[PDB]
Amino acid sequence: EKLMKAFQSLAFFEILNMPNLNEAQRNGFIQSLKDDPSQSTNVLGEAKKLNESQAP
Amino acid sequence: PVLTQSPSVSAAPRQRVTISVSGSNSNIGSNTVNWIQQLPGRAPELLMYDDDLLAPGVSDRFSGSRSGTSASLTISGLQSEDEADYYAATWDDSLNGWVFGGGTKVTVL
Repeated sequence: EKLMKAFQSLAFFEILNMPNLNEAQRNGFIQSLKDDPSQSTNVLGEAKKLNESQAP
Repeated sequence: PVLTQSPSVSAAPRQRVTISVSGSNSNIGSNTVNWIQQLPGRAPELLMYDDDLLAPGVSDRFSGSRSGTSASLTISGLQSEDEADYYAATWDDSLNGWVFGGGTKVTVL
């Protein structure tokens, strides 16, 4: 159980350290991670695709 | 950062290095610590959890510890592939969420 929680921390870390996202986009993604952990992967993927699309 | 990690460290191969992190009784003082390995352009990797337990597949050269409001990660027989940024993570009861350190760069000469 502690292992699964630790794994959950990873998505939070990644999304927290995506530099091309807005504050509102980042906060929204984090809130998604809190409200539905089973969607973690999905959320992360979406976040990634946004962070790439808004690259300089 | 809520958690304060140790400064960057450079060591030769086969040396043993220990990175540390300090917090409060609202996080480290009351919750176990996780350690994350971050390589450039790669997804972060879970190295340790529950203070001293190794994630599946992680080399036993990594060891962890927690006492009081501080924790540390020890890497024995340092290797070139150990060069990376290491981050500490834990739960904070005051913030009711995850808190992370600023990271510590480990450079292998």
